[PDB]
Amino acid sequence: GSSGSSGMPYVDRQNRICGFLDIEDNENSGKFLRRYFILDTQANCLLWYMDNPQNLAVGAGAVGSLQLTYISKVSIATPKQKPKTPFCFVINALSQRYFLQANDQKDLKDWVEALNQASKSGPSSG
Repeated sequence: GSSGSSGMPYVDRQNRICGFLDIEDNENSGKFLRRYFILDTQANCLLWYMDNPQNLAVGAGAVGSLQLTYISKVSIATPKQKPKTPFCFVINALSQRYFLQANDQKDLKDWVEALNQASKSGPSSG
C-alpha cells in the first residue's frame, strides 16, 4: 500500500454523477445495455440500474457494477476502437476498455469528467 503525499494538488469534490449510458453487453458485439449509471464516490464504484433507484424498490439492485479500484483513466474512445460514435468514452482500467454511449455531448463529457474525478479521487480520499 503505502500512501504517498503530494506537494500541492488541485481539483476536488468529484461529485456524484447520474444519467443513462449504453454499455456494450459483454454478451453481444453490437447490442448495448441501456442502464442508469450512477457515479458513486462514497461507494467508490460504478452502479448502473435499469432505471432511477428512486423509482425502484428498496429490495432492488444493479444489473452490474464497476469498481473504481479498477478504472485508471477515462478518455474519449476513437474511430479505431469504436467509431460511429460521437460522444463515446472508454473507461480505461487494469488493462481493458469499456465502451459506453452517452445521450448528448454534455452527459458524455460530464461522465468522462466525473469518471475522471472519481478516478483521480481528487486530491485525497475521503
